[PDB]
Amino acid sequence: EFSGFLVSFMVDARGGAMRGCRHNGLRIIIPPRKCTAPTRVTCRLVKRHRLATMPPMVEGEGLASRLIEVGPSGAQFLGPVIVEIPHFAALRGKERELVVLRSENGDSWKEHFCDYGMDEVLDSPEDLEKKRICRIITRDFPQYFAVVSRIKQDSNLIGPEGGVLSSTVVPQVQAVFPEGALTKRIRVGLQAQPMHSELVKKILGNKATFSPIVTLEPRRRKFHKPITMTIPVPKASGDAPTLRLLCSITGGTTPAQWEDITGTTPLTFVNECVSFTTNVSARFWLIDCRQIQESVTFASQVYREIICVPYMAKFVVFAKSHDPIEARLRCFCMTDDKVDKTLEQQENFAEVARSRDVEVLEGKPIYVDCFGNLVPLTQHHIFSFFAFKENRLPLFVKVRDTTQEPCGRLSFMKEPHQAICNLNITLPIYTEERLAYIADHLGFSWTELARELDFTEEQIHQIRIENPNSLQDQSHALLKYWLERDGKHATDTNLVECLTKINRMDIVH
Repeated sequence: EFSGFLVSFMVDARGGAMRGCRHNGLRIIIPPRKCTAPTRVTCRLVKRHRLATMPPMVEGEGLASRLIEVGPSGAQFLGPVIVEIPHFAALRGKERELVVLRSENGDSWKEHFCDYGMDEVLDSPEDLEKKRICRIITRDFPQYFAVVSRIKQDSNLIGPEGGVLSSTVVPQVQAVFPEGALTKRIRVGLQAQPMHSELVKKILGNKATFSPIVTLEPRRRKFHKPITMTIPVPKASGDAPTLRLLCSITGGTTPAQWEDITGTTPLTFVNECVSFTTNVSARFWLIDCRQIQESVTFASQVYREIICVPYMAKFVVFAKSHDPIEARLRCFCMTDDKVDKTLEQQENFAEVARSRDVEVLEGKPIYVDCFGNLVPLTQHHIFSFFAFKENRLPLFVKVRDTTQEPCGRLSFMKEPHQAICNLNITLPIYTEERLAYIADHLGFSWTELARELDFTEEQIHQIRIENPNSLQDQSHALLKYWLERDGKHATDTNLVECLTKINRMDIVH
């Protein structure tokens, strides 16, 4: 449900500060004279992958950190206090920003704002960015804080008088609201997500280039007068027959659907920018490509990739030497936030490698290959990365040449090209009727057990097909395959470990 209490200490008028007990970056500072009575200040991270109500997020957004509970919820202070949270969003310079949300009662969410003599030292903006620490400044504690990664959003309150909304990240991007466009003062938002040639070229080659993706929020609203958009033309483009304007009008949490609206939208060219009008808030995107009939196809392939939130994660590899020739690897890709007990849950294994923080995309596949003096027993080896989740890949390997040290090299790749990261690894070295009873008590536990025993999902389906509509039949089949697959190394201690891990303590007896 929750992490352990990371921070918990008493504070009064004298103030106080304490760092979390797991990730050292986590820190809370209560300056002097911010309260007049003793107060127990606490902090925990919500470990559940979700609570009853998550912050509402749209395409291109994601939690930079697990939900933060700073207690006592409802506490107020005579002045701003400081809450520092390690995050794991890749911000790509100024392209993305963190936005802090809060929930008073755990039910609904809103954006957090707060206008603003101790021996504590605060990092400079640069230091914070370097260490990826989010500094939340607040005068009170909600039930929950959420830190959200999104494309930088410039916003302003615009009314009937009109106004102009300018991108701070791509200063040429612009939306001008004439007088009469709105009949009320409304907060409008503008985002511009730049392209990175490298990734586009890796998706499309030279078949197309793009402008920034320009999003006007709130999406899917009608204006009473035409809004005038300005967007820079794609890389090396300009006024050319290959230039097309795409628009997606979808709203809320539904996926973008790009459409070519060039034929119904007059375009004005000025200072290598394109200008045009729209009667609705939407997403706009300029594409320059050779085959203009493929515009949307090209745009959709790219979009599906670049909308995924980029996270900073680590690859960590664990190894056990099953016997003289065979060893077992467990590869993990995770946000190193110290909440999951994963890196301590690998009893029987040694850690053999650990990467630096590297950027990986939310939801995307990772392919793993093994070179040198280790060889996978095998199709491809694939798992996916999800932030704040245990992402795990078992690999059974063999020593290629026993006359050499049992070592090799693992590569982790975005596709089956420069790898996400490479890891050198060296291995640690190698020195029936009751299974029935156990099968008889697994029930729905058998699929979880299998996963803990390093069986693939394909193998799980396989056991089901061979043992239709019977938890018991499937349970027997699993353990029988286990005993075959593993032979001698399949003792009770292993089983007991996994059983305990899948909350079947009852069977341990």
